[PDB]
Amino acid sequence: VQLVQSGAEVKKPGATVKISCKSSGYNIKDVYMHWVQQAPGKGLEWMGRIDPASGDTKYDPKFQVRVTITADTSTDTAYMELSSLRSEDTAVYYCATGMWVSTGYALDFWGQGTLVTVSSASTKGPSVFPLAPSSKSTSGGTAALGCLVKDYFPEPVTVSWNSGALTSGVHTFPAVLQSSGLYSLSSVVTVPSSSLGTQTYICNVNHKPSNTKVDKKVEP
Amino acid sequence: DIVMTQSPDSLAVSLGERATINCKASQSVTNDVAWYQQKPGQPPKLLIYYASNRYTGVPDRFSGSGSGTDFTLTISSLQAEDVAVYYCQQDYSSPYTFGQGTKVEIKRTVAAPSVFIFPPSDEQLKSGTASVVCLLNNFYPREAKVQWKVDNALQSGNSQESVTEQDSKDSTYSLSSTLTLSKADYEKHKVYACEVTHQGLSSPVTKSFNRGE
Repeated sequence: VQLVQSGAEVKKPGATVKISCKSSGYNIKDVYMHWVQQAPGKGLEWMGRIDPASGDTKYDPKFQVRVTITADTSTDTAYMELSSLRSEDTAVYYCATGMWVSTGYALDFWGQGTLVTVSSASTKGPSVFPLAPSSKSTSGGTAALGCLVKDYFPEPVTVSWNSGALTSGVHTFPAVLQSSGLYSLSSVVTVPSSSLGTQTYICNVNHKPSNTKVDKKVEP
Repeated sequence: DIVMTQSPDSLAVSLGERATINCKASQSVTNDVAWYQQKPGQPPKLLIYYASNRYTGVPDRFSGSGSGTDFTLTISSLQAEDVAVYYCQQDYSSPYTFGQGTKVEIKRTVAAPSVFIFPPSDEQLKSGTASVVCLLNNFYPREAKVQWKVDNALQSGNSQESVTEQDSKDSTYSLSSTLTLSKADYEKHKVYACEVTHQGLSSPVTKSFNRGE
């Protein structure tokens, strides 16, 4: 039994999207399908349900106007369509369902999530700049280094250090959207300062959407 | 159009303590309520349905109660894997509204951050903008204040923050603030300092550099 949703999308404002969600393992037409929205770092919010047997939908007023949910029993997949896209529609969209509850419309089964981003921004790889302290003396025996990963779009990026060799003490921060319309984050790592720069700390950044692997040797 | 208000908004309990979230419905809702658990990245999980029925597989720690307008979820003895956001949901009527969620987090001894400051790379100054970066890593609790000052002048609209999820081993948080300004502004001014205020600090810690050193 699984719900598999369609892939992340990047959409201009005023466009329309149709996310799908396909069901293996059970009879779609015997149960309800619900879609739910989760705005970046906000709560879940119920959009609407559909009865695949009937075609009968109910919505939340918030969402009635601009969202249409439909279901195709021939492919056992349920679709969700927002029209008139808008930056605030950027959120993860979930199909969900209940069929082993045995007493209620509570949802025991959910999809991966499907990320919709609405932006006028164009696809663009990141520029990478090293974060090291001024000098040098420095700490001890403890210093922080890092990587400013700035001006890229869309998400996501993969940061790593020393091609994976270094994982302890490393924190890569939740990306942040700037007024550019572009994303900027940074990755940092705590290290022992006596060991610096005996060891080099390279920092590998990967932005698949713009085919971009880049690399910074970081040094104070 | 039924509104599910849950409280607290954030709960911090020691490993093995009890955890009480509860939920208030705007309108009598009978037994028709579920709770869910969500973790970063993952889709949600159903824990209780019909106000007090464990979905099979969910362990005994979790139990729900109440009927009508006042409902509660209990976690007998919190464990490492129970850190998540906890949501309340009504299936009584027309729009099946969720609550806003309660963040449940491991209580830890207090710890102040270690503050570090980074000047901009010459590599970036070529493009004509300067990002100064202040990093407070490994602190608890999350509540932290951070002010930028350029030559003693409180900066206001020109910086942005980001915060990690609580750490698996440490149970701690790290935060970075980034001050953006132009190459001109950066080259005219001289002292760049971030100043950090936090429970574990007995009074604010300033980290600062002067451009020309």
